[PDB]
Amino acid sequence: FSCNVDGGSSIGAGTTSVYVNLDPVIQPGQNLVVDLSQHISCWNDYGGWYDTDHINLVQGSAFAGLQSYKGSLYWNNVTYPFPLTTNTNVLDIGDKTPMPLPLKLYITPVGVVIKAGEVIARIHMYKIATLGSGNPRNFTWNIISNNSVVMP
Ligand SMILES: CC(=O)N[C@@H]1[C@@H](O[C@@H]2O[C@H](CO)[C@H](O)[C@H](O)[C@H]2O)[C@@H](O)[C@@H](CO)O[C@@H]1O
Repeated sequence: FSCNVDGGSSIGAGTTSVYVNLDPVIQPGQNLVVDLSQHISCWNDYGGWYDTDHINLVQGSAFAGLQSYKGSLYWNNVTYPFPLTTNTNVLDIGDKTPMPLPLKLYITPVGVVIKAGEVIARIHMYKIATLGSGNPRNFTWNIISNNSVVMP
């Protein structure tokens, strides 16, 4: 199983930083959206559903540093409160075609709300396949804004 970020080189496990551009001004009660489906893609390394990969997001994925913030996480058509207090539903990947991860993060903050370059969220993703032991792998996506976000 492989992933990549903005068409970079392939990733088998571990922590990767994911840089997003955000709206530089937000208002109280307004909701900030981070669409990760534009950035991260994954695929089956053999194709044909021969050794199918099963991926989900993991309990304990949270805001970093922004722990008082409210949020939601959209994953594979379902909305979960964020931070994740349970694992998400499983996405099956069997083709050698990069599939955008169907993942969005909704943030309600509660001056500068997000600093450029600071980790905003740490999202734990788990993979296991079908044959042998399934060769389980853990990925952490460190979500980071290219610009500060301010609220009047
Ligand atoms: C047996 C092995 O290590 N194979 C490598 C591939 O990994 C596997 O891929 C399948 C389908 O994605 C499944 O996830 C297995 O659990 C996993 O072992 C893959 O890493 C490729 C990359 O070119 O190299 C070997 O084929």
